[PDB]
Amino acid sequence: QWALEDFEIGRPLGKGKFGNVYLAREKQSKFILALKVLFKAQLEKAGVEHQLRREVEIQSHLRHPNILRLYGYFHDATRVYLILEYAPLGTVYRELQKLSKFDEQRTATYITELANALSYCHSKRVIHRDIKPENLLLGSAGELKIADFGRRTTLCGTLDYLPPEMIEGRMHDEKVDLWSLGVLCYEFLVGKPPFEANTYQETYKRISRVEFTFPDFVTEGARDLISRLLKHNPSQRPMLREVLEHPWITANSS
Ligand SMILES: CCOC(=O)c1[nH]cc2c1NC1=C(C(=O)CCC1)[C@H]2c1cccc(Oc2nc3ccccc3[nH]2)c1
Repeated sequence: QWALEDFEIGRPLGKGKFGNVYLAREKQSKFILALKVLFKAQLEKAGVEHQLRREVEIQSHLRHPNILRLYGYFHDATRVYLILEYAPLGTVYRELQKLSKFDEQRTATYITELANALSYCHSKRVIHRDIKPENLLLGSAGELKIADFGRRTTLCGTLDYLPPEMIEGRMHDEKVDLWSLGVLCYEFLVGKPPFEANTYQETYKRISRVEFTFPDFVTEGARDLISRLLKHNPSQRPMLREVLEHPWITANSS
């Protein structure tokens, strides 16, 4: 059981849908973490309480170096407190906007970390994680952290990242995460997702048909990987272990 008096509150880190996030320190260990404050009055005016309990339960159960850690939680009369991992280096999205695109070494490393995290998630029956750059955080050593918990969107999800099977109303499984990995790998190397278009309808047709092109700088190895991940038929997409064994990955991942 934790209490607010167990932590030293620092500067605000951001704004949440239902409160604020603060940099904090556990008084005893002097460990730096993030403390997310959620207002009950706001959580109530949305009827998300049962949803919060579910998301919290998922996160708490997931223990991997490439997944944002939820250390614990507690609450008082008016607020709900989530004791979260602090990622000092911010979002991968922010880094991507700053650099515009990532080199092969950085990309292959990020993909490796994501593949490991996703492989662990799968082993725990956790699938279809929104791994878009904005949901990816960075540790002190620049290690990637999935932070999916809590840009064009259907009811199915993030448009630019939806696989053919989903958009086409068909059945899907964990292979949706391999498609996501291909879209992310492309976006890391290029700076934009592969099926971006003017209209919702155009994007849909682009995805459905798997219509995308590679800029001249994208190497043979990267094209091989992306092309294998972005297969229309889910069964033709490689397994996460095959991603980690891919020669482009073994050559460029640090
Ligand atoms: C770079 C410095 O920042 C951090 O290290 C850091 N660590 C955790 C968070 C964060 N920054 C921000 C968060 C926000 O939500 C708003 C914007 C800023 C929050 C956050 C962001 C993403 C995933 C999160 O993780 C979770 N958010 C939850 C909400 C409900 C239930 C369980 C949750 N787990 C939490």
